[PDB]
Amino acid sequence: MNAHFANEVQYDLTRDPSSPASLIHVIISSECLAAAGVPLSALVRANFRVETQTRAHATGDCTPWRSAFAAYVPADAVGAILAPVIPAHPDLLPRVPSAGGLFVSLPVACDAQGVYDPYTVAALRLAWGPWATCARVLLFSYDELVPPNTRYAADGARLMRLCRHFCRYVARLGAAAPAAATEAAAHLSLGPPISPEEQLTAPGGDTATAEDVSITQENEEILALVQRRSLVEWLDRGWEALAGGDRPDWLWSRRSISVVLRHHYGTKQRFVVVSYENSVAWGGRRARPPRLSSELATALTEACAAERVVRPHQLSPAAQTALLRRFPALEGPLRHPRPVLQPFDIAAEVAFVARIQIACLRALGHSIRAALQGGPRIFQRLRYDFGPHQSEWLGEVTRRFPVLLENLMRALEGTAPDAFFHTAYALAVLAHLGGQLVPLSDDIPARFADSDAHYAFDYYSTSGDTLRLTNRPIAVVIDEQSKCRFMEGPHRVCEQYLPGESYAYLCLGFNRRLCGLVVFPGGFAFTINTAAYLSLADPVARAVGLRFCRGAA
Amino acid sequence: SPVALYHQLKTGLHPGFGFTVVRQDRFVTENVLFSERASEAYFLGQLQVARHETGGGVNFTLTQPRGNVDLGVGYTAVAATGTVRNPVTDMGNLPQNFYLGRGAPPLLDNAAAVYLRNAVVAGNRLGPAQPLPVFGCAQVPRRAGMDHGQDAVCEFIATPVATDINYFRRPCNPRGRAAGGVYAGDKEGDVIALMYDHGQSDPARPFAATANPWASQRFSYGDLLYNGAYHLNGASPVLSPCFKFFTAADITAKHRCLERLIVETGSAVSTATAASDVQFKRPPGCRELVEDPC
Amino acid sequence: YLGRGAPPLLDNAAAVYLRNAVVAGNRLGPAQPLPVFGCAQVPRRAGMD
Amino acid sequence: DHGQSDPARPFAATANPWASQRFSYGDLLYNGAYHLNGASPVLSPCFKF
Amino acid sequence: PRYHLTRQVTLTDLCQPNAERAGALLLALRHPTDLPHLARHRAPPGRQTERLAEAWGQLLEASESGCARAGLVSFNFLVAACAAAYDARDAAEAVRAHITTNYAGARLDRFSECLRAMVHTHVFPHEVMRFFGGLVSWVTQDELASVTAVCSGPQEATHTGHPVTIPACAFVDLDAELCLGGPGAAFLYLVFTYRQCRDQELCCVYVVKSQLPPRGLEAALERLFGRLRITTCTYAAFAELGVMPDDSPRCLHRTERVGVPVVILEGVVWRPGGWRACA
Amino acid sequence: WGKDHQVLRLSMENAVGTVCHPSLMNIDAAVGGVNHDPVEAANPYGAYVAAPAGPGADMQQRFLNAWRQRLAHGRVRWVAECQMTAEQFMQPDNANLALELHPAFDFFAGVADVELPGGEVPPAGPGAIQATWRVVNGNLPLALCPV
Amino acid sequence: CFEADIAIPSGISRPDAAALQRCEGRVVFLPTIRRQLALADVAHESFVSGGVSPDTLGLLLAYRRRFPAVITRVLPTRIVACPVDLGLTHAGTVNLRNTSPVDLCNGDPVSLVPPVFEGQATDVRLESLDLTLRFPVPLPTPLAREIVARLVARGIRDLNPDPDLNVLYYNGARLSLVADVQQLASVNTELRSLVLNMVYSITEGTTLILTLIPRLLALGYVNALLQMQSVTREAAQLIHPEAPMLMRRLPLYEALVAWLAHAGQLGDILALAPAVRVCTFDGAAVVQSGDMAPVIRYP
Amino acid sequence: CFEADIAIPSGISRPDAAALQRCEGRVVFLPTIRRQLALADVAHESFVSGGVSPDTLGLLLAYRRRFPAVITRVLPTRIVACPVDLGLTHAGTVNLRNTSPVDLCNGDPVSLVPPVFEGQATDVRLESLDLTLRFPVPLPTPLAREIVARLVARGIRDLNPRTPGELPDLNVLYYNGARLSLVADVQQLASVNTELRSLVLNMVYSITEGTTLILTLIPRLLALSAQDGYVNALLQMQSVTREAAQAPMLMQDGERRLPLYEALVAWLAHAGQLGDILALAPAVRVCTFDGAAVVQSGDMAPVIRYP
Repeated sequence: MNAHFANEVQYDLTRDPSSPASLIHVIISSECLAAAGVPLSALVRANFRVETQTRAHATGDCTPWRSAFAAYVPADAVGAILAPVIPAHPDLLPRVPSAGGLFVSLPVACDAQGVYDPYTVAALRLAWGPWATCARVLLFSYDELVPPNTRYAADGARLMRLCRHFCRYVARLGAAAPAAATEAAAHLSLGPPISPEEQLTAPGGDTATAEDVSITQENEEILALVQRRSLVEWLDRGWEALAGGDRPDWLWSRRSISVVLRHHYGTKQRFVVVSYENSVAWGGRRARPPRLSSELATALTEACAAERVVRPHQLSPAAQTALLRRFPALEGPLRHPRPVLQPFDIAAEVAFVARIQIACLRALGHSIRAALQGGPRIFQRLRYDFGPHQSEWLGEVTRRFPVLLENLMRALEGTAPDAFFHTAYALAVLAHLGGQLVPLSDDIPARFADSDAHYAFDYYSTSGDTLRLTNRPIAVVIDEQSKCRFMEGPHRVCEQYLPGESYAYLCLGFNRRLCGLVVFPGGFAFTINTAAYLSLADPVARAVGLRFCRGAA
Repeated sequence: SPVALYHQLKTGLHPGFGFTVVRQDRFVTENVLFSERASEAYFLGQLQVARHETGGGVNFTLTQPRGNVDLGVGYTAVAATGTVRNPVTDMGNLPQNFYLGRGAPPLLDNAAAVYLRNAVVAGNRLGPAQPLPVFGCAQVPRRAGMDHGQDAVCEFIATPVATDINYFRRPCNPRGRAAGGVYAGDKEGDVIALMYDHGQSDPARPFAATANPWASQRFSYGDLLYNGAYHLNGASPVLSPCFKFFTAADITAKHRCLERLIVETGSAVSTATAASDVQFKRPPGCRELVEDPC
Repeated sequence: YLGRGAPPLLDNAAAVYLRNAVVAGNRLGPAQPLPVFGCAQVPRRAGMD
Repeated sequence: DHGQSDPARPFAATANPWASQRFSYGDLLYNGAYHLNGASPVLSPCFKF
Repeated sequence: PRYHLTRQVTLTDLCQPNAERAGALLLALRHPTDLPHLARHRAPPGRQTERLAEAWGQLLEASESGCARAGLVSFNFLVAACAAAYDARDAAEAVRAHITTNYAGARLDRFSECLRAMVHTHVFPHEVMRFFGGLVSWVTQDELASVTAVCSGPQEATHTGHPVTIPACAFVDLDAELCLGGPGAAFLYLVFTYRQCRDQELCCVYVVKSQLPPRGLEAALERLFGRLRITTCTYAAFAELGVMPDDSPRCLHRTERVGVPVVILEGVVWRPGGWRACA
Repeated sequence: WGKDHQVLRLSMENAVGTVCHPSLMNIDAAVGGVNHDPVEAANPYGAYVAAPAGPGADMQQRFLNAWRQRLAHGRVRWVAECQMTAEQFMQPDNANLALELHPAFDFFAGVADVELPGGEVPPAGPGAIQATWRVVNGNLPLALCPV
Repeated sequence: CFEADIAIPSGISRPDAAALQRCEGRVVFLPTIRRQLALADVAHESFVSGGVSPDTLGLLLAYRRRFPAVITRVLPTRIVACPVDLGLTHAGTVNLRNTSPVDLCNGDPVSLVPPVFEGQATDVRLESLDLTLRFPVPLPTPLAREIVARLVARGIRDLNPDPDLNVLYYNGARLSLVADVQQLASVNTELRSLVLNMVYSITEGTTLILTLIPRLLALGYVNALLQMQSVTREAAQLIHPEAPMLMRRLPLYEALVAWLAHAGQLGDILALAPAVRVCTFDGAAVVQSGDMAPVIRYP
Repeated sequence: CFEADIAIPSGISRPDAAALQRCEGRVVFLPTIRRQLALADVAHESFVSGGVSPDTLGLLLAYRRRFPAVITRVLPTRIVACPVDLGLTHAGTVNLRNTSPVDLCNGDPVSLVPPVFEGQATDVRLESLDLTLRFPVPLPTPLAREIVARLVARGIRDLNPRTPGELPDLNVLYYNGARLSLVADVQQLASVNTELRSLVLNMVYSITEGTTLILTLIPRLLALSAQDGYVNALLQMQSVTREAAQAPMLMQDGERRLPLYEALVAWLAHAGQLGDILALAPAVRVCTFDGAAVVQSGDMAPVIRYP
C-alpha cells in the first residue's frame, strides 16, 4: 500500500530533470518470483530496498542503480487493497483469498510529449544482503508493463458493496459500535463476499464513453417517443470510528481503483498493473497530461504487419525511412553497423550477456593452452610438507590429472551465465574492466585494489562430480616459495581452508591484474596470463561495466 | 509436530517416548545450634544519630557500630537439623508453561501458531491473560483462594522410554550424568569434560555414559531448553527447578576447596521465594538464607 | 570594525571586500564576527611578553 | 601558529620564515625529532632552541 | 520554606470542594472572563470565530461575575467532560457518575461544548486553567467558596503527607508509561493530547508516569502516540506536575468519597513547572 | 501423595504446556555448534539423494556399479539393530552417540555442499552434519523404543 | 533571602529623598552579589556597553545577564533588598508594585524593558547626584510574550510602508498599547536595532533552507521523512516562496553555523523567562496598579 | 540536597584514591535517582552502547537521557552526589569545578559539553576497577552554542564528499582571541542523522503563512548596507543574504488574523529553539559572592539554579 505511496514521494521530486517521467504500480505475485529464482522464505522474514536501473533496447548506456522501496506481504495482494484489515475490525470486509507478493511501483522513461519506447528494459534487483549470491535480476519491457487503458469499471461494483458492508457490520454487531459508527451505517442504506479475482476476469475496462452516450441517447429517444453530502463522506466516519484515525493508506481504498492483469514475457507468468485515482503515477486521475503514447507499439508493428515483414531488418528501404521520417529515435536499431545490443530481438539483453559468457571462456580456454603448451615444469609455488606415505596420494594425482581440466571448463560451460556472475572470475574481470569503478554487490574487499598479491579464489570439487563448492569468492593473500594468508571478515562447509591445502579441492584464484592461479593440492600451482587473451572491446565493454558497476559514495 | 503433539495427548495416547519431572518442595525446619564457649568476637561502639529533620523533629535514632571475627582456627560452634514443621510449598500437580516467555522463533505458518496459542494457554493456573508486551513480565494471574500452600512447578524433559527404573531408585542427577563441581580432580579441564564430553563414562554410573542423551549432550533438547546462556525464559518470573542443573557457567564458577563448600550449605541463597504464590524466581532485592543440598 | 555604529557601504561588492581586507589578521581583529547580542571576541594570543 | 604574531614583536608574525615555521628548514635540521645529526659527539648548540 | 499556604476566593459554581475529596488536583481559572477576544485572534480565518463568543457564555449560564470570580476548577471537571472525547468510554464515563451525583452535568454539558469549541478556533486549553494545588482546606461558605489549596513546591504533599494522599481520580488516568520497570523516583506531568479535525478537536486530560527528564520527555512525547494524523499543529502541550520522589507508593483502588477507580500517590515534590506547545 | 493423606495425579496430558511450545522446532544453534571440527567421508549411501537419470529399466545397473566402491568401504550409520539397549548409553561401541541429540531430529554425516536433487556420484571427501527431520514417532531407534 | 545593602551616596535633596520614598518595592538589577553595594552599580548610566546609551536590545542583554533585587525597606544611608535569585524555592515572600495590567494570583511575572510602556514613566531620576533609575516592568508570562512580538511586528510596518496591531484585549480590560503623542516616534528608534535582529535571522535561514534541503536528500531515513510530516507544507512552501524569490556548499555550511549561532543568541534574548512567582495567600487573587502583592521566589 | 550516595565498590589503587580527591566539583552522569548505586553505570563503559561507543554528537544524545550530578564530598567509602535535576535547592550554592581553557565571566549560564578539546581530554584511568572516565567540560552557553552547530555541520559534510579536499575545517574557534582547535576523528551517522532531522523538521514549522511577506524585504536589507555602520556589520560576508539578492501573492482570506504577528510566533517556536533541542539544557549559572568578575581555570565557582 504505502510502498506504492512513498515511491510517489520520490515521484514528487525531479522538478525539472533530464527527462520527464511516469510511474507504474506493478504487483508481482508468488510464482512469478518463485519461477524467477527468488526464495520466498527469505523475503518473508515491510519496507525493503530495491536497486533498479533502466536499459535501452537498441544502443546506449544504462541508468545507475536507484534505491527504491518494496512491500512484500504474503496475502491476497489484490484483495488486501480491496478488503483492508482494521486491527479492531478485521471482518469489516470478508473476501476471497489469492496469491501475493511484493508491492513495488516502477518509474518510466518518457519524452517531451512522451512516446514510450517498447522493448526497452527496466531491471530490478532484490538484495537479500550484500553478496551477489544474495541477489537476483529481473527483466521488464514496457510492452510487458504498459496497458493502453485500465479497468476502473471493476471499481463500480466494489464501492457500493463497501456501503452495504457498513450496512452489514453494524446490524450484526449492534450496540457495540460507538456513536460515530452507528450513524454512518444507515446513511449508506438510503443510497456475498467480495472476490478480488473477478475484477481481473470480468471483461470490462475503460472507455471514453462520449461515443457511448450518443449511442444511448439515440437508443432511449425511441423509448421516450413511444412513452409520449454523498455516500463517500459517510465512508470517512465509517473508517474514523472503526479505526479511530485517518490512515492515508486506506484513503485510496475508498477512491477509484483499477486492477489490471498482464503477463510476463520471460517465464510465462502473470502480474498486476495498478492505478488509483489520486495517484500522480500513471493511470491516476491527478497526473500531468504529457504521459505515454502507444505510437511506437503501433508504427513498427503495422508497418511490418500490413507489409507482412516478419523481421524489420527485412523491412523495405522506403518502408524503413518513412518510419524514420515519422519517429526519429529508430536510427539506432535500424542504421548502426554493429550495435553492442542486438536490434529487434526479445532476448537482446540476454544475448548481450551470453556473448560475455562465451568471450571469457575462449579467453580462458586459449590461455589454459598457453601456459600448458608442451610438457610443463610447474615445480611448486606453496609450502606444504608431507608425511612419508602421503606421497602415494599424489601417485593418484599423476594419474587423476588431465580429466579435471576438461571438466572444469565443462562446468564453466555447465553453469548458467546468470549463475556465473556470482563467481570470482566474473567479478575479478569487473575489477579489471573497472581498471581499464566499483563492481556490483561489493564482494570485493577494501584491500583487493591495493596490490596484485591480493587474489580471489573459487573452489571446485576434485573427486566424484567436478562441482563448485562455494558461494563466496574467498580472497586469500599470497606472498620461489610463498606461504598463504587470509583476509579479514550463513555457514558453508569448504570455506575454512587455505587454497591447495588438502585433497579433494581445486583452487582457482584471480587478480585485478587478471593474472590468475590454478592451485592444486601440494604447492603445485602456476600463474596464467589471461590478460594476453582477454579481448574485450571497450565500447562493447562500456555497456557491460555500467550495468555491473556501482558508484561508491 | 508440536501441533500434532498437542493433539495426541488430550485424546490420550503414548507418543513414542516419555519424560521426567523436576520440581521443588520447600520445608521450614527448627534447627539446633550448639556452640563452644569462646568462639566469636562481637565488639561494641557508640550510639548517636541526629539525622535529617523530617517535620516536627527528626526524632533521634542512635545507631551503634560493632563487628566480629572468627576467633577460632577450626569448625567451632556448629549446627543441627531436627524437625519437619510443614511443607510450605505444596506437593502439587501444577505444570510448566513455556508460552509464559518469549524465547523462540514461532511457526512461519502464522495461522497455525495462533490456533495453538490459546489452545495451550486456555486456562492454566500459570496461564496469563492479555499476553506479552515488549518488555515486562507475563503477570501470572491470581486465583481467588489458596489452601495447601505455595504452588509447585512441574517442568518436563523428554526421555526415551528404554532406560532402567533402577536409575531413579537413587538420589541421582536428573540430567542423566554427574555434573557438579565436586567430582573433578583439579586438572583445569575436567569440569566441562565430565559435563559434555561423552567419550568418557559417567562419574556417577560408570558402566554407561549418560541416561538421557537428549538431556545430556551439548545442543541437545535438554540443553536447548534450560541453558542459562540461551535464556529462553527470563521474561517469565516462574522459577525453573532445572535452571540450577542446566548452567554451564555456574557449576563451573564454583571453587572446590572443601572448607568453604560446607559452610555455604549452612547459609546459601536460593533461587526461590517464600513470599509469592508460585515459585517466582528470586527478586533481585531480597535475601532468603536457604540450606539447599541439591 | 570592532564597532558597528557606522552605516556601511551600499554596494555589497565593496562592503565585504573592504571589511575583510583590514580585519584579515589584526591583533585587534574580530574573528567569528560581531554578534547582535554578545561581544566582539578580541583574539587572545597564546603568549604575551 | 603564525596566525598569532610573535610575542616578542607583536607587529610581526616572526622575524624569520625559513626556520621558525613548522617543517621549515630550521626545524628540519635542528629539531631532535628527526635527528639528522646525532650519532656524533659534537654538540649542536641549536638543539635547545 | 517547605511549608506554604495559598488562598483564592471563588464560587462553588465550579468544583464545589465540599462535594470533592480531601485530595483533588485543582486547576485555577486564570483569565476567567477572557476568550471572546482570542476566539477572534490567533486562528486562520477558516474557523468561523463567532463560536467561543457564545460557548463560554453558555458555560457561566450553568456556571454575572460580581466580586467572586469564576475559578478553582476541579480535576474531575475535565476528565468526565472529555470522557466522551478520548479513547476510554464507560470507564472514563464513571467520572461523570462521580460529578453529576456529587457536584452536575449542566455545567459539564456547556463545557464539553467548550472542549469542542475552544480547540476549534485554536484557543487551546493549555495556559488557561493553570495549576493551583491539592485542596488542603475548604473554609468555603454554603453557595460561595474560600479554599486554601497550596501551590509552591513539595510542601503540599508533606503537609498532606505528615497527615489527602493525591488521587489520580481515574485508573484510565495516571497513564502507566514506562512498563520497562525499574527503581527510582516518579516525575509527574500534565499533558493535553489533541486530535485536530480528525476526531473533530479532541480534548484529553491524563497524567503520565515516568522517571524521565524534560529533555527525555519531548521525544517521549513524539513516541508512543497514535494521534499524529493531523497534517493543524501545536498538539500535546505539557507542564511539570512535579516529582513523586518514590515509585513504591503508587496504588490501585476503586473506592472514593459511585464506584470510581482511583490511584493513591503518597508523597510528592510539587514542582509547578512550565508549559510548552510548538509542534 | 500431596501435603495430606491426599492423592494426586500426573498425566501425560499434564505435559501439554511444555512439549507443545514452538521451541521443539528450534535447532539453529545445534547444527552450527556441531559443524566445526568436521567429519570425514562417511561413504554416504543413505545420506544422499540422487536425481533420476535415464529410464528406470537400467537404473539398477547404474547404481550397482556407481556404489560398487563406497559400499564395501565401511558401515552405514545404523548398526543399532544389533545393539541392545544401554549399549547405546555406554561410551564404547557407539561413535554415533554424540550425534543423537534431538527427539524430533537426526544429526548424521551427509554430503557437504552438492544440492540434493542432482548428480549420481557425490564427491567423497569432507563431510557435513546437518539435519533431516524425524517425521513420525517410529523413527526413533530400537534401543530407545523397545520392540 | 540574604539581604544585600546598596549604599546611598552623598548629599541629596528631600525630593531626592522623596524619590527614594516612591520606590519602596520596585525591581533593581545589579552586576555582582557583594553584601555591600553602591548606587553606581544600579543606575541606567551603569548600562553603557559600547560608549552610547543602550537600546531595548542592549537592555535585554543585561536584563537577561545581571541579577534582580527587590527593595523591601528603604533606608537613609542604605538600601535593603532581599534579592530574588538567592534562596530555596518558594520561600522568602517579597512585595512588588504593579503596573497597569492585573498580575493575577498566578502568572509568574517577568522583568522587561521600560520603553514597551511609557518611556519617561518609571525612569526616576535623582536630581542631586544626577543619575537615572529605569525600573523594569513586571509582566506575567502570557502577555509578556505577547507584547514583545507585536511592536517588532509593528516595527515592520513602520520600516518600509505603503490591520492595526495595537488593540490587544486582556481578560477584562482593553489595554491601550499606543501612548501616541510623543512615545511611538521614539519607539521605532529605540527598538531600532532590535527589529533588524528579528528580520536578519529570518531572511538568512529561509534563504538558507531553500538551498539546503534541495542540496540535501541526494548528496535515507531523514530523506523520505523530511516531507512526511511536511507533506503539502514544505513542498507547498517550496511552491510558494521559491517561485516568487531568487535561488555553493562551502560558504553555505559556513553560513549554517553562523545563522544558528545568531539563533542561539536570540533565544537567550527573547521569550522573557519567568524569574519570580506570584502565588500569594489570603488575597483577593487580583492585584491592581499601585498596590502591593506577596511574591514568592522561584517559578 | 536530597542526598544521593555512590559507594566505593571494590578495592582501591592507592594513588587513584587521591585521583578521586581532585575530582571534587566535577559532574557524574548517573541515569537514575538512587539512595545508593554502584559505580558501574558511572563510567564511559556505560556510555558505550551495545558494541559501539558514541561520537561527540552521540555523547550529546547519550548525555540527553541521563542525569548529571555534582560531586559534593569525597569519602573513602562513598561519594555523595547531589541530583542537579531536582536537588538544586541550595542557598549554600553547592560548588563545581571549572575544567575548561576559557576564563568565563560572572553571570554566564553554564551548560555541559563532552570532552572534545584537543588538550583537555579529562581522561583519568582506574585499573583496579577497570573503568574509563570522561568528565564533561563546563562552558559558557553562547560559546557552547557555537560548538554544537559546528560538529553537526561537520557531520553534514560526512554525508556528501563533490567538493575538493580543502574544506573549511569548522575547527578554529574565537573567544576575544584564543584560537581553539578541536578533535575531528569519527562521525557516527545515526547521531548525525537524528540531529540533522530535528534541524530540518523544526525549520519546517518555523515558516508560516504571514512569514512570506518578510521575504519581500530582502532587497530592502541591502539598502541599509551602504548608509550606516550597524547594518553593514550585521550583514555577514559569508552569508546567503548577500548572495540571494542577485510578491504578496495575494490569496487574501479575511485579513483579520494579524498575519505578520502570527509569523514571529511559530518561527520563535522552533527556529527560536535550536540550541537546546540539539544540546543539553543549561541549568548552571555563574554566581560568585566575593565580587570576583571572572573564575579561573581550575577554580571552584559557586553554582546557582536554572537561568
